[PDB]
Amino acid sequence: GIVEQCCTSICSLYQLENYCN
Amino acid sequence: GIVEQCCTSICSLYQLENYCN
Amino acid sequence: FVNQHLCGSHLVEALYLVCGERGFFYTPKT
Amino acid sequence: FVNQHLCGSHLVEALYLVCGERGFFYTPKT
Repeated sequence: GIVEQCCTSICSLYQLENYCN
Repeated sequence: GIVEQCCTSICSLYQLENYCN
Repeated sequence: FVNQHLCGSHLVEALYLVCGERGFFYTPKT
Repeated sequence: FVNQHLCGSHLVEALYLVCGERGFFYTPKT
């Protein structure tokens, strides 16, 4: 989930936008 | 929605918790 | 901190602190 | 600001800024 992709690994805009409504 | 209840009116814990997963 | 007008990042912050490990959803348009 | 390790309130903040008026969901357990 988001923690694995953006906190314990380096985040990206591509991944962040997967969590926008 | 949350903006009406907590931003343009005074928020409450009861209402905030309606938006927890 | 929750019994006031909370907007934008201030509202997000309150949701983050209250909801904890549950997480939350921020839907300003709905 | 998005191309780094973002945790907790720092991650919430990034979601808030990127997603804008769409809002977002923060699901740290899923």
